[PDB]
Amino acid sequence: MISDEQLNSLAITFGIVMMTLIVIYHAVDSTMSPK
Amino acid sequence: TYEQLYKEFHSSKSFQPFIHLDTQPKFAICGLIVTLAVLSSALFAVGSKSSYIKKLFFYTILSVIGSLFAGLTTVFASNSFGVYV
Amino acid sequence: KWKLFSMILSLGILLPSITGYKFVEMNAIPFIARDAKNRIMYFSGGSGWQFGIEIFSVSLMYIVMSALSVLLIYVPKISCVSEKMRGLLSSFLACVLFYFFSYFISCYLIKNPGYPIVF
Amino acid sequence: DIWLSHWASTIQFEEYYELTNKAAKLSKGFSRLELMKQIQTQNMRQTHFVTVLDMLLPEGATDHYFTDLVGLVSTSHAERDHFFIRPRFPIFGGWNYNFTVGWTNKLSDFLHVSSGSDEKFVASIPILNGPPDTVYDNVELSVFLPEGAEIFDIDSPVPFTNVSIETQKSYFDLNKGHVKLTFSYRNLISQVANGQVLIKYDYPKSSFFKKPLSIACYIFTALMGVFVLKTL
Amino acid sequence: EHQPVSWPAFFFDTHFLIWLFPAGVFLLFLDLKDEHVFVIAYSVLCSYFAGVMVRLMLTLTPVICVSAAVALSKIFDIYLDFKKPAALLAKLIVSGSFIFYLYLFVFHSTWVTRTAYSSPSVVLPSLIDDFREAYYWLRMNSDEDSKVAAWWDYGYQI
Amino acid sequence: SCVLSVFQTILKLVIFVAIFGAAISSRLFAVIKFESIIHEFDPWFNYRATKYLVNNSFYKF
Ligand SMILES: *[C@@H]1O[C@H](CO)[C@@H](O[C@@H]2O[C@H](CO)[C@@H](O)[C@H](O)[C@H]2NC(C)=O)[C@H](O)[C@H]1NC(C)=O
Ligand SMILES: *[C@@H]1O[C@H](CO)[C@@H](O)[C@H](O)[C@H]1NC(C)=O
Repeated sequence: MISDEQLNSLAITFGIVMMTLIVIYHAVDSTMSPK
Repeated sequence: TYEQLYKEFHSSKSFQPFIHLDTQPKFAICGLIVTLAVLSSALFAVGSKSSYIKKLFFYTILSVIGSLFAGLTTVFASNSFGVYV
Repeated sequence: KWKLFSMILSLGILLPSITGYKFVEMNAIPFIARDAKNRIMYFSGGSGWQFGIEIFSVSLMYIVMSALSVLLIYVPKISCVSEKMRGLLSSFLACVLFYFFSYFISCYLIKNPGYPIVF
Repeated sequence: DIWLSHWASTIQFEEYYELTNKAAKLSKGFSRLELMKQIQTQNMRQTHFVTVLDMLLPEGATDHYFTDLVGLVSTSHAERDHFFIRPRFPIFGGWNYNFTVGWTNKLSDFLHVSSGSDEKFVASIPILNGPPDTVYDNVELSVFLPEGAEIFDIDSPVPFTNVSIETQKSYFDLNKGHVKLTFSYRNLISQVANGQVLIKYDYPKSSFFKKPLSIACYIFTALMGVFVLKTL
Repeated sequence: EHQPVSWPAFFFDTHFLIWLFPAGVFLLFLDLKDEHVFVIAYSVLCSYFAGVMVRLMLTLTPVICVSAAVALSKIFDIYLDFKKPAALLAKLIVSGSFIFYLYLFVFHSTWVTRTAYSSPSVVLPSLIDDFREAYYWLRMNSDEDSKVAAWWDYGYQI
Repeated sequence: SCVLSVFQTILKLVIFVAIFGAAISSRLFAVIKFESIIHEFDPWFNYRATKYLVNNSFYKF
C-alpha cells in the first residue's frame, strides 16, 4: 500500500500542478481575449 | 481415478505466465497515455463541422482503437492496483 | 449618497463578525489587560482566548491588506502620473503588501507557536 | 475461497474462521486484574485460553491480512512461513471469535499445463492449512476458476459430503462471472486430514483474450452512445 | 460545536482568502448587478451567523472562495495583460507575489488536513482500541436480544 | 480564435482532472494510515440505514 509521506507528496504535487495550470489559463485568457 | 490424475499432475510442465506481474505497471501507464491521446481526436472530429458520413467514419475508425486500448489498459491497471483480473 | 451607506452598514457587520466580536461579547473579556509588571498586553497565548484590543488590531490589519489589494486594482486608472512611475507605484504597493502579510503571520505565530508555514 | 487468475498469475486465499473454545468455563466471571497480574509472572506455560494462534501458510506467501467483523486487527505478525495472530480478547471457555485471514501465492506452484495440449490445466489446491491442532465441524471449500473455464475432472483425497458447480460474478466480470466449484466436508482434523484436491479443466485462448474485449465492448458502446447524444 | 469562536480559527481554515474577502465584497459593491446583491447578502448573512455560532462555518466556506476569486481574478487580468521592460518588470513583481500566496495556500491547506482533521475517532493513536474490543465482545458473546444501557453519546456506535 | 478555443478546452479539462485529483487525494489521510472505517458517532446510524436500504427494498426502508 502507498505510504503516508508518499501520499503527502502526491497531494502537494497535485495542488501545485492545479494552481500553476490555473494561472497559465488566466494569463492566456487575459491577453488573447478582446479587452 | 485419483492415482492417475495425481500421476499426470507431477509429470507435466509448470505454468509460464503471459506477461509477468512485475512489468504490468509500465504497460498500464503507456496504455493510459495512448487511450486518451487518441480519444481526444474522436471528440475533436465529432465537434468539427464536416460531412456527416465522413464524421461518422473518422469517429468510429479511431474510436474502435481507443476502445481496445482502454479495455487492455483497464486490466493491467487493475492488476497493478492489487485487484486481479 | 446612498450606496455608501449600505457599504458602511455591510462592512461594519462583516468585519467585526469574522474577528470574533461575539466571542468577546458572549464571555465578558476586558478590553485592556495588565501584566504582572503593569504592561498592557496585546495578544493572548493560545488559540482559545482573545482580548478586545485584538479585535481592533486584527480588523485594522485586514483593512490594510484589502485596501492595498483594491489600490493595486485602481492604480492603472489614473493619468495624473506617467506610466513608468505608475508601474513603480504598483510594485511598491505589492512589496508593502508582501511585508505586511509576513508581519501578520509573525503575529499569528503568537496564537499558534507550532506553525510551520512562514515566510 | 481460492481465486485462480491467469492474467496476474497469482492464486490468493481467503478464509473465514468461526472459532469456539471448548475448555472449562471460568467461574466468578472475567477479571482483567487477575489476568494481567498472572502473565507478569511466568505462568503462561500451557494455559487453557487462546492468546495467540499460529497459522501455517504455504511456502511463499505475500500480502497477508487479518480482518475482523468490526474492522482491521493490528496485532498480527508474519514471519517466514508462519502467521501469528492475536485476537482482540483472549478466548476463554465458551467464547466465540469470528475472523478472516487472507494471503497471496504465485500461481506457478499450483497449476500445471498438460503435455498433449497447451490449454489443459491441472490444479492441486490444498484442502486445509490453519492452526496446529483444531477440529472442523463444517468445511466449505470454494474454488473460483476464471471466467471461461470448463471443468473436465474433479478428484478429492477425503470423501466429501456435497459437490456443486455454480457461477459467481466478481470485479470486471461482465458476463457469467467466474466458475465456482464448491465442496462440503463435515468432519476434518487439522494436521492429519492433509490432502490436495485435484481439478482438471481447460481454458482456451479464444476465451483468454475475451476479457479485454468484454470491456472494450462497453467502452465502444458508451462512445457510440455519446456520439448520437451529441449529434442529435 | 454550539459556541462562538475567536479570530484564529478563521485564518486557520482559510489561509489568505480571509483578507481578500472584504476586498471581494467591496469590489462587488462597486458595480452592483442583479447577482451581486445575492452574493453580498449571502456573504453578510453567513459571516454574521458564523461569527455567532461555529457549527455554521461550513456554509460560509463557499462565499469565502467565490468572493475572493472575484477579488483576485481582476488583479491578474490587469497584471497579466500584455498589450516595454519597465512595465513587464512591474507586472511580474505584482503577479509573482500572488502566485507565491497561492502556493503558500496549498502548503497550508495540506498541512492543516494532515495534522488536525485526519484523526480517527474510534482508535486513539496514543495504537490503542478498547472500544472495538468491548463492542466485539458484546457482539460475539451476548445473546442477540439483550439490552445495553449506556449514556446517550455512544448509542449509535453500540 | 480558431486555434484558441481548442487550447482553452484542453486546458479546461486538464485543470479539472488536476482539481479532482487534488480534492480526492487530500482527504485519504485517515484511510491510508488506518483501515477504512466510519468516523464520528453520527455517521454510524446513516451507515446502518444504508445497509438496511440495500438489504431490504425501498418500501421497507
Ligand atoms: C459467529 O460465530 C458463531 C459460531 O458459529 C455464530 O453463532 C451461531 O449463530 C447462529 C445464529 O445466531 C446460531 O444458530 C448458532 O447456534 C450459533 N453457534 C454457536 C456455536 O453458538 C455467530 O452467528 C457468528 N456471527 C456473529 C455475528 O456472531
Ligand atoms: C448439495 O448442493 C446443492 C447445491 O446447492 C444443493 O442443491 C443440494 O441440495 C445439496 N445436497 C445436499 C445433500 O446437501
